[PDB]
Amino acid sequence: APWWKSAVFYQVYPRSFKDTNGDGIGDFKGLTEKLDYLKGLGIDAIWINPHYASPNTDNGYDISDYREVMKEYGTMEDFDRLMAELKKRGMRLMVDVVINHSSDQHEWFKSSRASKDNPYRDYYFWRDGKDGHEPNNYPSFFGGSAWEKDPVTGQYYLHYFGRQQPDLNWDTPKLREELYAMLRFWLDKGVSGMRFDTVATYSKTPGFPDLTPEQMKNFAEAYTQGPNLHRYLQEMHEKVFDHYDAVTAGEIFGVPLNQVPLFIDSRRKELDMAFTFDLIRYDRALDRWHTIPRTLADFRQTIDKVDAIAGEYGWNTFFLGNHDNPRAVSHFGDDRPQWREASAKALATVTLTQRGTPFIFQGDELGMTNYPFKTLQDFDDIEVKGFFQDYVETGKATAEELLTNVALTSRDNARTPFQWDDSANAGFTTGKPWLKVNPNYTEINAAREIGDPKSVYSFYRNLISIRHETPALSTGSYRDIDPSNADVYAYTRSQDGETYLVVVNFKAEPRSFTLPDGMHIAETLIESSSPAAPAAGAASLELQPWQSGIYKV
Ligand SMILES: [Ca+2]
Repeated sequence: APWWKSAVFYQVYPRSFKDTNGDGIGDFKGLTEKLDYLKGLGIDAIWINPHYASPNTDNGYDISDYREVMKEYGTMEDFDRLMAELKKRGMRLMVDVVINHSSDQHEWFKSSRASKDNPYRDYYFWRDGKDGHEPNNYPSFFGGSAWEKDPVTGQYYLHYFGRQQPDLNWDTPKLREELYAMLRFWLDKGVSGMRFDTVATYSKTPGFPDLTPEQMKNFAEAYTQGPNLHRYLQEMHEKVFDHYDAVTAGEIFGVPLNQVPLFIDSRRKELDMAFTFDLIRYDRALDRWHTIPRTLADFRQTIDKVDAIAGEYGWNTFFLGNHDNPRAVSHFGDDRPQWREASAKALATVTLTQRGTPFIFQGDELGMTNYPFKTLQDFDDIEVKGFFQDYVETGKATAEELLTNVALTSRDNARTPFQWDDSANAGFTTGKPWLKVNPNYTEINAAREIGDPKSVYSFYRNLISIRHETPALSTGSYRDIDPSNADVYAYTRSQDGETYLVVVNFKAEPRSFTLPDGMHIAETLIESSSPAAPAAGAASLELQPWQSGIYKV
């Protein structure tokens, strides 16, 4: 089995990880100086968010030069040094690949917009307006229409996201070749992995017809139904990945779960791993800034479906948080002071016992929570500016209604600076951080976590050790004991005769769990919030609030 199936990944959002020059923005030197921390945690590989030249209208995801490093993060030498220091520790690097769109400051686009006959014109999507308005009714994720009129030619260019993020035209052969040459440029450096940002929106619908009112409510799904999508992915694998030894993972956003196997089935030669969002958005409204209450039943049934989708030839990633979602403990657990540590450990047990490649987002091993936003001005996220444009200036909602709701969902919840210690600005920076540090850093910080064997960090470290020492916990089969149960999450991991039982109580009350008839406890690997391990040969468990545990049966 390939190294990535048993690897434990850590996601670094460099902007908010570690600053080393007091500009308030994290950088490469900051990450490099903190590799010993990540290695000590047990991390095998790191996925870093976009590190290329960018005007930062979407914090790295608007790339103006694919072959240069972002000025804020450092120089190419700093990148090479990061690579070298990762290799010295036997750690691998996964970089972010953003080729659904570029920055509008990219030289391709500057030339593209000059004229219709320009050699780079078809590097992007240019269209005439319709009936005195946009070419069609396409909305943008980041506000308003997905079409922006350029007075230079008088046509509209396409942007699923920010207006300064024009979509690249995958239908143009020379554009694809330029992207393939770009990928080689990073893979030649020894990059071990590539994460493909919104990989399913590469193919655009011919003719650009209007979206039906039904498609309007869920436009993200319509943008994933291009007819040439898998053709392009298969070609990219042929021209690039077939000649290297890097692992590929796709941010498969907007895609209906039934279409996922088309992306990750190894026989299809497209992608190796999938980032699905059925689980992480299982309690999010279609407008993306409201929360809809769910139960553990929904939680586990969603997981069960995603697992079945992987089948025998596909492979899933697993994560409870990233740079685009609220904090895991706040989202899936209970971040209240008396339950924060207990539930964070429970969620840790879940994360590192799933069938797939687990990804740990920075800060979650500390039990970092959502930020207490007080005003809309506390948000940096362009997406929130888009919500204000679409819902507040239109009179659909008040500023207070946006604030109250978006606080629970905003991407900025996960973008507050990593909390290293209790010094000024949690040891993230000596200057003023680009985004405010959570005031709870005095109680939640790496320095206190590391020195405490009962901390969230220590539990994370121990779990990573256990998963590494237990093959079944990674590539073993997955089976939910009772998908209808909304109190206690329980499942088994089995491989080569060895069967392991995971039991996680999601209630803040005592609960009792009964093993399947014929199953008995043979050994207790680890437990959180447990006063006593079960006796050898037990057929049931008495669980404390938010108690998690791994058992061999
Ligand atoms: Ca800096």
